[PDB]
Amino acid sequence: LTMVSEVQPVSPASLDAPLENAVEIIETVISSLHQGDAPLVGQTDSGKIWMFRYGSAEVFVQLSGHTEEDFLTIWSPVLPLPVADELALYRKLLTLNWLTTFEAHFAIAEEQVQVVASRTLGGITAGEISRLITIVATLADDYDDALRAEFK
Amino acid sequence: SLTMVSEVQPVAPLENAVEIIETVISSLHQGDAPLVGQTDSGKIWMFRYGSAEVFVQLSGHTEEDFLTIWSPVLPLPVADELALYRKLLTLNWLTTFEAHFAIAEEQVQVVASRTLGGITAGEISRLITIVATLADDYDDALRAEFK
Repeated sequence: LTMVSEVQPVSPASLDAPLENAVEIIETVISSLHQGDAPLVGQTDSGKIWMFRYGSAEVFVQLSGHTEEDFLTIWSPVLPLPVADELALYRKLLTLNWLTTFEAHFAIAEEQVQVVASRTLGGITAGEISRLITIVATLADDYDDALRAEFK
Repeated sequence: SLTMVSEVQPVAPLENAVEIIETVISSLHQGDAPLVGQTDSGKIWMFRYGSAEVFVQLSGHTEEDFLTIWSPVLPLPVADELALYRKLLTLNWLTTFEAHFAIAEEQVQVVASRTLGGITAGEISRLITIVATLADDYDDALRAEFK
């Protein structure tokens, strides 16, 4: 009497894709990266958004949707303005913006200096999502204190 | 430091990296043929887009290596540096996309830099276009307002 233990040993895996599943990825990434209160989550007219703490900084992650034309934006305010010597500040931020900040960079918004990285979702991978959130967070944690000590 | 300078011949996103960049640059460039060369920090490319000269660099072929796309848009010094730097750091907020403004070698640069991990042909074409069009748009605008 013939027997077949596994009628279907393997099968085409229905694989979660990084584009359609950027959410679950952002979540497991923040789950391990955060060093603070349970991260918060909300909805903006521009999409889903997460808030967490890394070191001394507050980091924001926003996913406006799951199509290639959509954006993944990560930022963290590092220094409140104005400041006594804005020229010496702005020139430093812009000099640092040369390779040193990698995929992220310094900018000005909402009366504050922000560390930010923004990109389209086309061709995005889990490794890249993990990398961008980490870069913005580590840069933000390293420079918020250094910048205050020097311009306050 | 430049070397092996030559012109781009119009011919696995990590293996065809060089062929991909050259294909993108060939379709994008205007005017003289795009150039290619060796640098001690990696392989480099040079082409014209509008009024700007755009540069590209591939420092290697591994996942941790870099792709840097940049272009000079305004020579420094300038009269109102405070007003300029403020404007640049303000456009740096979302408006410049994956790219952004910086300062390097006494000149204002438009640049986008990233790691090769997970990179696709599509992203390479987009980053280069983004820097190229941002540079062509602002070098004139910035010269007018500050030079």
